[PDB]
Amino acid sequence: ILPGAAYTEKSATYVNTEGRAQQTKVAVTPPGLAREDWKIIRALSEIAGMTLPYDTLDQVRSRLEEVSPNLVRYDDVEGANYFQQANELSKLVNQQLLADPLVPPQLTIKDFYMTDSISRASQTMAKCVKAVTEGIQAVEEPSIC
Amino acid sequence: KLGLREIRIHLCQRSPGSQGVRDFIEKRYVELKKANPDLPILIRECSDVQPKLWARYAFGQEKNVSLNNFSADQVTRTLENVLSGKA
Amino acid sequence: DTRPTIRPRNDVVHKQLSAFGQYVAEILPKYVQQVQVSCFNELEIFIHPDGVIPVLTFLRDHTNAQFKSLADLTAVDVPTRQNRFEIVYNLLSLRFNSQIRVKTYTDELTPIESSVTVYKAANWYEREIWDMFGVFFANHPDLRRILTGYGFEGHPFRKDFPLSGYVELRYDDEVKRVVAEPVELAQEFRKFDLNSPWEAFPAYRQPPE
Amino acid sequence: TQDTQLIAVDEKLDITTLTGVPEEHIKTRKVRIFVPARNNMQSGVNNTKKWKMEFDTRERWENPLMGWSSTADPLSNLVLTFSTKEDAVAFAEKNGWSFDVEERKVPKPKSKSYGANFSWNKRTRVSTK
Amino acid sequence: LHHALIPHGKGGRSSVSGIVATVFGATGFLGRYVVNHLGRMGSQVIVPYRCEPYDTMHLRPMGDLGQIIFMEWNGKDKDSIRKVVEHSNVVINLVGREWETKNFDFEDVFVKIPHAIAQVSKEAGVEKLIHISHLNADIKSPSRYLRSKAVGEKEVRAAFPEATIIKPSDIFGREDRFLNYFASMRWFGGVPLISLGKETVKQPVYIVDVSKGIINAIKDPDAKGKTFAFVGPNRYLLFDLVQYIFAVAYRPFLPYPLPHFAYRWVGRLFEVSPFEPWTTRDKVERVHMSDMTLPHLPGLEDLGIQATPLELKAIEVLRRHRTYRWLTSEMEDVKPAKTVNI
Amino acid sequence: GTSVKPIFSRDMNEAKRRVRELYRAWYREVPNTVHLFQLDISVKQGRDKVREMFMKNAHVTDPRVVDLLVIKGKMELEETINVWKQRTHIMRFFHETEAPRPTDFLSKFYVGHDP
Amino acid sequence: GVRTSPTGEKVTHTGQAYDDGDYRRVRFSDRQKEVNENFAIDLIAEQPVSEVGSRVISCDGGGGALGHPRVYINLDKETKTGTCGYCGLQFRQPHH
Ligand SMILES: NC(=O)C1=CN([C@@H]2O[C@H](COP(=O)(O)OP(=O)(O)OC[C@H]3O[C@@H](n4cnc5c(N)ncnc54)[C@H](OP(=O)(O)O)[C@@H]3O)[C@@H](O)[C@H]2O)C=CC1
Ligand SMILES: [Zn+2]
Repeated sequence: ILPGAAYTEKSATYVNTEGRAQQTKVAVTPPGLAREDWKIIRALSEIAGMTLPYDTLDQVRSRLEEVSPNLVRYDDVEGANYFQQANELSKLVNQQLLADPLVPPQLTIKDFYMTDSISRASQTMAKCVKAVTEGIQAVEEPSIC
Repeated sequence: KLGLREIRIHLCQRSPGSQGVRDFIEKRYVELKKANPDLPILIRECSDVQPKLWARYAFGQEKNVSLNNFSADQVTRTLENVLSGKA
Repeated sequence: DTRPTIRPRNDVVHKQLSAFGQYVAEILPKYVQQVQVSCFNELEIFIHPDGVIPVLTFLRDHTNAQFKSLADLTAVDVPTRQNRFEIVYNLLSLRFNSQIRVKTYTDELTPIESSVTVYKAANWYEREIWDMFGVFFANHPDLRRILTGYGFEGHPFRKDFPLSGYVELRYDDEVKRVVAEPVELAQEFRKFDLNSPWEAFPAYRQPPE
Repeated sequence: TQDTQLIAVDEKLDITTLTGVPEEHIKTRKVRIFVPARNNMQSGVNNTKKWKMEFDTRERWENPLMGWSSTADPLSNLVLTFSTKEDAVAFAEKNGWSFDVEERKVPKPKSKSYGANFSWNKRTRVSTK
Repeated sequence: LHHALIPHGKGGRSSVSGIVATVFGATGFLGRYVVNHLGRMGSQVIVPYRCEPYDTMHLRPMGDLGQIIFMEWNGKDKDSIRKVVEHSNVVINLVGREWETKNFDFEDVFVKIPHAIAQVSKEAGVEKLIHISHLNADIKSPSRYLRSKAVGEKEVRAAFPEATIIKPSDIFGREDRFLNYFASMRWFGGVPLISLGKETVKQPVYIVDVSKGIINAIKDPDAKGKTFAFVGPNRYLLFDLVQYIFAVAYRPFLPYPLPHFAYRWVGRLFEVSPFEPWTTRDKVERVHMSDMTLPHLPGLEDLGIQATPLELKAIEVLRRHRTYRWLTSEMEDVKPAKTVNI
Repeated sequence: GTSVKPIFSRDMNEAKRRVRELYRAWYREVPNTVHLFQLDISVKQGRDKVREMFMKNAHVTDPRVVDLLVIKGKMELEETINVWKQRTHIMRFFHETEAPRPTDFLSKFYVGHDP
Repeated sequence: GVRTSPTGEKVTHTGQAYDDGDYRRVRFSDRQKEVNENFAIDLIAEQPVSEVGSRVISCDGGGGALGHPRVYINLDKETKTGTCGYCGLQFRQPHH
């Protein structure tokens, strides 16, 4: 088991569904002995022998820029195009569509809460899940105090 | 093995310095992928980038080749020489 | 009266100080940049640095000015402005009892000429600025560090300097002496987020752009 | 007009060694400038009208005594204000801190009319006040 | 590791290193120094004591508030040991005297006390134990000091299989009773070396070196079970060593030839004082006993520390004994003694 | 903009001159401050510390900055010469109680979260 | 109420109790873990439920100016007892 850092402890980057690459800054240090997720990989590589060239955050961002130049440009949608050639590119297999009705995995507010590891770890998520499941009179928390 | 594992293309959005490659993938890409369906021709298009080409072969080695103002036939050749060298 | 809480307004002193401000502006147009008198009857003169010696001398010597007392000398670091540091000279008159203030600007490196001769009280005050803001003073008789500890670094009143400093000192038996160590607080300074997001004084609103 | 033996000095200021900041604090530390977003719990606006710079957060461990929040980096609760981002970035480079830039996000002005609360055919008609 | 034991900080006073020491008998010489390295890095030491806490106030500065908790302990009490080591991860044994107390015999402070320490420690569940014992310890050495230390080592190792036994050679450093010993030997007339002391080689170590080695052995993962030997970089024959320290102190040197039995008589005479005898018979049977070489014992540099030569750091220790005629003199005036190397 | 006011030195050559006799004074000082302050420092390992501190600010190229370092070293020289400084402050340059700090990335990862 | 830990320590009103290993218990050997017996959790529960007969009830906490700021609690909900947030006395309608 290699403990890692959560999304509020690292200083890494994520991408929205529209392609814009945003950055998450470090809020609180990772608990215990867990380090960041790229630092541990690089240290693992250095110990194993096949050392990676990058050593701090700016170098790994530069390397990721080398891999993809859109993933460093922050908070601006990198204009995506070339759809028609992609359409003409697949258009070969048939893979006849099954008659199974389309049902998203989330169908009611009860399953909107319990999706990821963070949600499962949470207790308030379970409290609201059980609020939704049975009925109204299950989760009354005194608000005056 | 040493045969190339993925080929990455970084072309600018509108700037004329990357115009030629934009025409290349415009017409000379679909059959190129049909020729090597297994091969990941990645096109990580972006803005204000000089038209550049990465080539990752095996073991984590990568090859750098610029395509600054490269014509469509010229970029076709600079892809063909790399693809032919399946090693 | 109708305004028992609001402070009294003394417009006579205001007009008279404004007249003297026009006076001093006309007398030395070479170094003076902008003179204005505050609402509470306190006049300030914004001069170019090269006028540190001349203007002060004119304020120290002139018969109709007659200011010989250096109340205090201070710098006010503000990182925003191009020349971050601004130096304030506070003068008090005896024959014409009143308080005048002259203000100059300098960055970290551009030296500002040392008064000392105009006001021999400035000397120690002068040293403080150099030892507290980094503003070196040209041909100051002895610009050695004055306040901070021996072998210190930086200039603490700079707004970038942290509140807790950089290095503490404590006994070490391994070397049998007081030693300097990098900062490691036992409890970190909690920085409260005051200054409510609602506008306080409409009069002093910054113009838009 | 201001003769003081002036000299062209092209390279930017390097007051770093003058500031006395230790080597790892001037090198490792990364500072970002930004306009602080208003607290959504409030509708007040005059807190996103300045350019503040702040530094990357560091280790925050709990002391054995009461579980306090002892830390090691002195430049943690240090935030500097600036009128325009140009002054802030100039300060950052001349001091020597690796800086990050975020553009001043401002609210887009939306067309608002009370006559939209009611309508003859538009969906925007409200159902309660 | 326990949730209150994860290392935290940056090695300062308030850094939580993750060490809970015990430093038994830390109220003296190296006990003062090791706590320093334990206090400076940040670790809740549980330093026990038998004397008056006055002779322990000098441990208060060398630690942030909430550290170096003091607990009363008695030698002939297993319960006191249990109380001191109930909540610890490392137990450090430094309890050892040099003169035979009329109440505490030599062996108890060197086998019975260490044996009880090891037994109660192992019962408690402490991870690592570091017992200290003279390098020259031999079962049949003429001095009962080394003999008792050898039986104590074997007893502790039997009781605590993974104890990290440390065998330091003669140690110097401020209050040393070795450098200051020969330095004050002028007080008792001319220096009475046994047979003028041309036949005794010594391998001294700087106290900071041994203390740092103890700290690394705490941090070292493989230190369990092993037995380290602490030796200096260079080794001096006794006569030139005394020459060097006297020259550093600039006090005139008057070597005095002496038979072994005559020095035994003098040691018996000195053993009758009622407080801290300047020398003992056992001390005489120690000084002429040269320190052997134990290459098969893992040394000091393998731990990570670098041995500091005696010439560099003799100034501070011998500085006080210098009179004002040469109290202003530096190191370089004294040329390093003719070390007899390998 | 580019034009600026000097402190003393006009060009890199004259500031280069000022640091020269600053090092002169430090050289002639080190032995008798070792003697006077009863330093545990040795003469050679006194001089090399001066050399390493002078080499520490090797990157500086702006003149005014060089005048600033030279005048600050001048203040340091006065503080040392007439015994206003104290032995502890002199030792402050030598980092004794400060534990060695690792440099490689692997040790940094082992110790804790820090770049 | 104050209860003993499995180790033997007296738990606090907040629920603090050092665990089995919990090396930070040497602080209490040769000393004591100072805990207050007058638990505020239960010293307010046994107080009688006031039966004042009005819709909305004022509460200053007793002592007038010496009490807490005057709050108007609502004795409306039939299924529970209204209580002042500051002090904690439970107010209820006299069974309507
Ligand atoms: N050059 C050297 O000094 C060398 C020393 N050693 C070993 O190092 C150990 C410690 O040496 P050092 O620190 O110089 O010795 P000191 O006598 O200077 O200090 C002994 C320490 O243990 C305590 N102590 C000693 N005897 C007793 C006792 N009978 N009962 C309770 N506590 C006791 C002392 O406290 P208190 O004063 O209250 O008794 C003090 O904390 C000994 O085992 C010694 O043989 C090994 C090689 C070389
Ligand atoms: Zn109440």
